[PDB]
Amino acid sequence: SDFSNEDIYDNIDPDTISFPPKIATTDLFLPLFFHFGSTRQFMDKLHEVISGDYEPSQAEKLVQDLCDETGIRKNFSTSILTCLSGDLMVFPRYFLNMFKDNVNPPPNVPGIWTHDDDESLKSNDQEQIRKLVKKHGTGRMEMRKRFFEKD
Amino acid sequence: FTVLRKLNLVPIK
Amino acid sequence: KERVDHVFYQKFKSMALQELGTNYLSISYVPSLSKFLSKNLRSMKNCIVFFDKVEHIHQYAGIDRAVSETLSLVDINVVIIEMNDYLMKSDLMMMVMRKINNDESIDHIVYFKFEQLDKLSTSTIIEPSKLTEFINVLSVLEKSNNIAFKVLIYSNNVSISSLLSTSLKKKLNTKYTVFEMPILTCAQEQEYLKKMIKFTFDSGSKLLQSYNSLVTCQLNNKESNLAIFFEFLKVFPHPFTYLFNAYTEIIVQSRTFDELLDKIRNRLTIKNYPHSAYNFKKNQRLPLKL
Repeated sequence: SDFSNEDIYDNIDPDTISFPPKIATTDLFLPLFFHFGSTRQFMDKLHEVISGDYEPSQAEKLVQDLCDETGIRKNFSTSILTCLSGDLMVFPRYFLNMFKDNVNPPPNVPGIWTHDDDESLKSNDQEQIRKLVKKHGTGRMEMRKRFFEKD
Repeated sequence: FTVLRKLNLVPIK
Repeated sequence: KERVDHVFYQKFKSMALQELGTNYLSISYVPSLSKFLSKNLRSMKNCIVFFDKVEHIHQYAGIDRAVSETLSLVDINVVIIEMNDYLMKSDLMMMVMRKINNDESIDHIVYFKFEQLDKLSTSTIIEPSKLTEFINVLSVLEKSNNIAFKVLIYSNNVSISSLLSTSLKKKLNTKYTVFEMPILTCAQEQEYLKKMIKFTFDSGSKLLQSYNSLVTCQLNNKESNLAIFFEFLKVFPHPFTYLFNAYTEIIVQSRTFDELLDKIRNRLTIKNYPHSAYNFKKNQRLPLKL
């Protein structure tokens, strides 16, 4: 439907997040990042960049643009992109949950593939696989399968 | 450079 | 007391970061700039400004913010055209005219920004056809009193600065201005680096005057960590940005006011905060005010 129980992961108000968040450490963000006025100001810039007319190959450009425009260290953006399986849509969801919950990476968030999530996918255990498909869905599941038979 | 070449983006509508 | 709480520091940190950016971007040694930009940009008069001797990141970043802040109070349609990727190697006329909407505003300001800060690429990369087209577009806007052009050339390069300089002078009636950035002595540069880390916000704070004093006498003691850092800045290529970056990290890393002062006293070093850790991108710009 138009509705999704994933909305609660996107719905986070950036005005309730004190800036800079405690989780936003110098080893993940450049000095420019700490000069955004609010969490909303950063979010609005992140949305602006992410919405660029990129082509699937141009991950190297996006990582550079995220570094220059939003002050996210290149290696952290690459780390994020790998865990999102390239889904630029779930990029604003990553930071809102990372900042609200003060955990990096956010553990139980649909679309944010943890290390333990990948270890569960590696095993052919139907119990672990049910828990994964209940977290991310069959769509993200087949996308993650397609992703690692390559990576 | 290695990961980024193989990594495919899912752009916005 | 008040220098052992986290919520007090949370406020201070945000305020410090705010003032640090402001100071960095204020080009305090050229006070004329704001009146200059207001007089030249908030007029229906056409103008060509050559920002010559823009050798530092803070100069470009600072000028650019001042231009954005000036143009942000205009009300009549302001069209911004980024002339960099066009000039390098009547499609332009129509591209400008598409953004000219006589219904939303009668008068218009067309701001053309050309940025050639790299002195290494001295040989003219720009193609004469794209230059003579750009100069023709100007000759039209110059002849139509309804639309005013504002051409801001940011240059460090003079093989390109001289080429536009002569071409514009010849074909157009609009006389160009050269806003030359002053070259500071190591002495003066040092004075303005010290000024950048002096915070004036919340004047009635016992803690803030405690901070400013620490900075002053630390810099008056040549054996201190801060004075030694400033000594390195005398030879490092981007002193304002390096200091800005390191100081940002120190501020943001500290959890308490006491921890901030401890870092300023004992942790701020070339070894602890190396310049390798930062990107000194010459066309870099800081986030907006609000």
